Amino acid sequence: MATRTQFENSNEIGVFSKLTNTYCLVAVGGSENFYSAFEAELGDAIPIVHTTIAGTRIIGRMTAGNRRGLLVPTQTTDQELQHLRNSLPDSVKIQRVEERLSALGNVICCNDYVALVHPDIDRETEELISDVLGVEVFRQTISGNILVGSYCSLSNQGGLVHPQTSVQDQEELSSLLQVPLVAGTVNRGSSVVGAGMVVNDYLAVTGLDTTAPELSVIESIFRL
Amino acid sequence: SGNGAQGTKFRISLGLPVGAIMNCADNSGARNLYIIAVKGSGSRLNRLPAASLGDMVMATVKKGKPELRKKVMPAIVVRQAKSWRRRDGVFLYFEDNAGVIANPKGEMKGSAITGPVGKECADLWPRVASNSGVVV
Amino acid sequence: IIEPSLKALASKYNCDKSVCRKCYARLPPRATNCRKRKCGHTNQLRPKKKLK
Amino acid sequence: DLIVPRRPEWNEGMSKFQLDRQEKEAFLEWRRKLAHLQESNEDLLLTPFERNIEVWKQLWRVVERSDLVVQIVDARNPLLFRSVDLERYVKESDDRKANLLLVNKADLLTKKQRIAWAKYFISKNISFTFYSALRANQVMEKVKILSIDINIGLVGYPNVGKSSTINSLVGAKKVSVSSTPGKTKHFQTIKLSDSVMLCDCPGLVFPNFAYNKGELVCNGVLPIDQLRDYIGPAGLVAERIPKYYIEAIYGIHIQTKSRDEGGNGDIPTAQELLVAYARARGYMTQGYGSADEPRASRYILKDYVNGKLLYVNPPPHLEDDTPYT
Amino acid sequence: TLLCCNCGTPIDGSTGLVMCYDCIKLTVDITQGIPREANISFCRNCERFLQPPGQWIRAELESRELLAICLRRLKGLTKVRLVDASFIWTEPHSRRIRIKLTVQGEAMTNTIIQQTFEVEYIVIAMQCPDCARSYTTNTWR
RNA sequence: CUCUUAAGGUAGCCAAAUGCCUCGUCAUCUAAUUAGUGACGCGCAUGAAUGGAUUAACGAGAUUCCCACUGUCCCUAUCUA
RNA sequence: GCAGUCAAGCGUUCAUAGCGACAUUGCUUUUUGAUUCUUCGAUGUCGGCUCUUCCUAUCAUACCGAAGCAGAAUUCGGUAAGCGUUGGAUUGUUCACCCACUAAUAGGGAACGUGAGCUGGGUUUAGACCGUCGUGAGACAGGUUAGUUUUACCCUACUGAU
Ligand SMILES: [Zn+2]
Ligand SMILES: [Zn+2]
Ligand SMILES: [Zn+2]
Repeated sequence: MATRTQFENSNEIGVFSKLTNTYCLVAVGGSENFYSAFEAELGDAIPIVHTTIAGTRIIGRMTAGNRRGLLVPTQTTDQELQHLRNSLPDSVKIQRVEERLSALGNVICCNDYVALVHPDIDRETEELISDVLGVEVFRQTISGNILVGSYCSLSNQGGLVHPQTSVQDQEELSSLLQVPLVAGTVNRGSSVVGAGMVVNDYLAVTGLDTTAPELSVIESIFRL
Repeated sequence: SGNGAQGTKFRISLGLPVGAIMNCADNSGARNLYIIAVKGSGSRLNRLPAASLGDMVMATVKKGKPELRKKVMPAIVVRQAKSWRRRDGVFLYFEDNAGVIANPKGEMKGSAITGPVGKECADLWPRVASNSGVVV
Repeated sequence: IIEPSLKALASKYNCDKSVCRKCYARLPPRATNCRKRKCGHTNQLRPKKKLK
Repeated sequence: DLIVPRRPEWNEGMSKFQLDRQEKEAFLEWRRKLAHLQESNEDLLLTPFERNIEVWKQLWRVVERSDLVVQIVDARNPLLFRSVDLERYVKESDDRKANLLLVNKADLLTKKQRIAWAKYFISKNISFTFYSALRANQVMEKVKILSIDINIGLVGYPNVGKSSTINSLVGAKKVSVSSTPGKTKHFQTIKLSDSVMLCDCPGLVFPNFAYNKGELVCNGVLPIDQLRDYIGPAGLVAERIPKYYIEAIYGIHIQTKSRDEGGNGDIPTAQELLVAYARARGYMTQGYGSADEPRASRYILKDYVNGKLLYVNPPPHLEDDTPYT
Repeated sequence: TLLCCNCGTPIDGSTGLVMCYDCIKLTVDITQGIPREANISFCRNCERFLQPPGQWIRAELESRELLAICLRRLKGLTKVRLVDASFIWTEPHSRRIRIKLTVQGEAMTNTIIQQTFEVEYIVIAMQCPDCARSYTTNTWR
């Protein structure tokens, strides 16, 4: 359900958090109502993890993982990797990618069966992603906005893109992923969609400034 | 200093002061930024105020897109050359001073950032992380 | 909810006073002249603006 | 529809204060007309009119005694210089009238392409005559004839040579010719030969409804100095005059239009054309070294109007390449 | 294929755009911080007016330079890219001078909008103090 | 027609080293310009060998701007005789 | 320049929440004057830069009072001068007018602070050009350019040292 919250006072929860059907991630930001965006909406289904990777707080725009595996960047360290290992289940794998880029959550956009990757990624990461996730990868574009982990959110049953995406590109991505999508905004006209929110099989989280004509289309496109 | 600046920073050594002409890393059509003033930035006689990494500036464009120049605009510096210190002790520095154009509330105007970005800026302005390809 | 049986009690201590037009002091209603030596203990008072 | 008001009822009398009050009322009425026309089309199509009652009062004294006039119209674009509400105005009194409009400034177009405008009128029953402005300077059985072809007068848009064609009679410059069109004012009268007599027109303009936004109206109508735009009217300088002629005269190489997509395309618009020119001419800003192109617009445009660069308009409709240099 | 984000129904194009034309006209605005009524002073005897600090403009009634002095009258109109501020007719007797103004604004994210908004300049007669001071004589230079 | 004992600023040109009012008006240059460039001129009081205007070249002449440059400055520090 | 008393009235009704003419009692020496007491055997004369201190008639900051103070934002006043009160284009400028940041960009004085501390852009010599006047030399507090800024080793004061 579209549960609206604020991390500290910003609305981009896809920046400071992360969500999938095996683990949930959150930065150290207080404001216990934010943590109640998943402590209340779940039982003991999946574990929440309070982390600050690389001495940072933007875990969503630095980690691009999946239901069955995770990509953590090179700048991080074993001290923040070991908690992310121990307090998570062993059905999912954690691996420091040793590649040039760092902001995985703005070059990768992936769900449990399909993916979308930046065009100029190393061909070693091109294979490591499938070695650790077994997911198929399609590195062309979104609309010319080569950054994909910010202008695209993905469930398995629904995704979303930004307004300037062409009528040709929305149908191209529909054909690629075999999942519908809409050229929807988030948080009152902010087109950074994959960072202004996050979604899962049943759960959606957006900003407290977000509006009802966007909650209503989120509830349609992402759920079923 | 909280005009969209989410967190709160330590001191980063002030490399580029006013009168500086730093590149523009974003795809707004611009090419450079002439810094005129800095936010916060208290006063002292004959001290000209400076900008550190991750800070906001009021700035002006000199080269590119006549639609843009001849008016001031908020900007966000994301690369500098004066070597500063992370509290881990190691010192770092870039090769070029570079920034981004933004609105007063720290939100972006461009679609990307052509180049790397500082960790002190990404964690501080969150919308920069929503467009950053590389963080250092 | 104030239950104005207690609003009377409060207004006795907040909105039952008189103000010197020259000193801007909090003085009792019945008082003719001010309290302080700053104002020469003048008599120019007024009620406190409790209504509208 | 209407571009000049009516002027009746002098009636050989008195009351100076009132027989011009009736003209003040004839302006309250003609003025009401322009406001309704502007309100009638969309909401904004700014025309070059005049609100000063005195300049129109002046023109209300240079015809009734002038009694036979000749219309000077630039041959760069008579489509927007042809006056419309004069044949319906200077006829009714049944006295000495009949403008018999002309076209002039007629030596910057070539020989055979001048029939392009000679034929525009033989179909629609309009009078005319080709005679120049600067070059003479002391129905098919005619090609072109000099100045050989009771008051008289003359009228212009602004800048027709109402001070430069006064040499059509004597040629000694008793009115000063200027670069700006705003100098002509306070009507003038010239007199010679004891039976013919002139009445020179003060400065005028005449509004329009067509070619108002994306035009080229700034061809002979307005000053070039105090123009805050410097891009719009230059945008139709960047359209005609192909690149490989301007490339050959001033002798510079601007670019090759790497924006060959649909943002700019080909035949560059006036943003990529002037950037590699002020860098080659040396004019830079005051605070930073960059191309001060709006100060290059004022220069290249001043050569477009004075006679270094040329373009005439084919008469009646859309044609691709009628004029050739 | 998007939805307005305010009212839901109007689907807008992917040319770069924001919530509906209805809501962007109604709720959103770029013309606040200006009074629609601008008081100015005038002198009948010398037929010429001033800005409140400044030398008398000396320009006539219904002149081009009225645009300039009216723009100099301090509003926020000098912020947003004005264009085509010509005049609309008012009855001369009615002591009102109306200007039509057009700003081009920046929406939430890089989408530009036209505008059609109006302002009236109201004139009040003066006692012409400085010209009158010249008439008076307290000292000689 | 004339008035002043003769004539009545022609060509040209400008807030220019000549313009009190003057930080003249407009445009442009700048984030912002009493400066600067162009244009406008009833020009307090421009003007034709008391020479006018325009001029390539030249200048330890006066002035504005820009690329480069730099301890001129931010903000000082250090070395030598 | 600053402040006070009357209160004719403005202030949606509401003199004095704020304001407030008709009049009137004062305060100041940071304005311009007036006078000529000191200095004509010369007190080195504009501004800026650098630097210290003091004043309150407080712009900000602290605790407060008072409103036509619901909250927010503001106005009036008091104790109060302990700590701060800017970078910049234009101008030689004092003055000013803008741009921008800021808690704020308050006003002032110490021979109109400070030239054996600086600079010399200016005024105020001699060279020289233009305009007006003058027959003329020449005049202009009208405009423009160029034009030497001297000495401390003595007493006191101060910083430091025996
Ligand atoms: Zn009292
Ligand atoms: Zn709508
Ligand atoms: Zn007057």
